[PDB]
Amino acid sequence: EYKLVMLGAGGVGKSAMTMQFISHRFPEDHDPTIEDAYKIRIRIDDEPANLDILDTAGQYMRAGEGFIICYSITDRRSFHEVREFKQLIYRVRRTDDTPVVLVGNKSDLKQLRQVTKEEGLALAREFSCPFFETSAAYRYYIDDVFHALVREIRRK
Ligand SMILES: Nc1nc2c(ncn2[C@@H]2O[C@H](COP(=O)(O)OP(=O)(O)O)[C@@H](O)[C@H]2O)c(=O)[nH]1
Ligand SMILES: [Mg+2]
Repeated sequence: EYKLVMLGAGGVGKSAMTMQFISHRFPEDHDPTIEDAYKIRIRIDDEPANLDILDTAGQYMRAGEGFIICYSITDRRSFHEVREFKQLIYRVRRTDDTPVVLVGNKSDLKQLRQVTKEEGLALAREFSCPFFETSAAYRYYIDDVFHALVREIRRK
């Protein structure tokens, strides 16, 4: 039983992601102030588990064992902001190497990318971190992210 925290600028898809993950549903635009927390049972490689995800609105962060930091490939400011999210996990859980998974959401808005995939991969080498592009819109790559976060909780 593992508690994970989604971190990210407003509007990048933390919510659409968490909900595509937990119940295979996209919310087109969801009350943005609602920081939800969603307990679910899943099965990871199988060795199967329970995760309590805090979906943040961009202090249950003392107790958080894992972070998904999220940006939108369409929004460089969101991406630069992953670096403030970074030094928050550190001021808080307190080292240089918490379990962390870096994600660029909205990969489906490819005509509108302001952020390259090698940029994301290079921020991920900073954290030493797995890195993913997802589209929550189309549930693309969404399981992989949460399952990799789980494998860094347990590899640490
Ligand atoms: N095209 C597209 N839109 C998305 C995706 N994920 C989220 N959105 C849209 O982006 C907005 C914010 O989603 P949301 O999950 O609520 O962002 P949050 O503020 O991080 O929690 C809404 O207008 C969503 O429909 C995506 O993968 N693709
Ligand atoms: Mg939200």
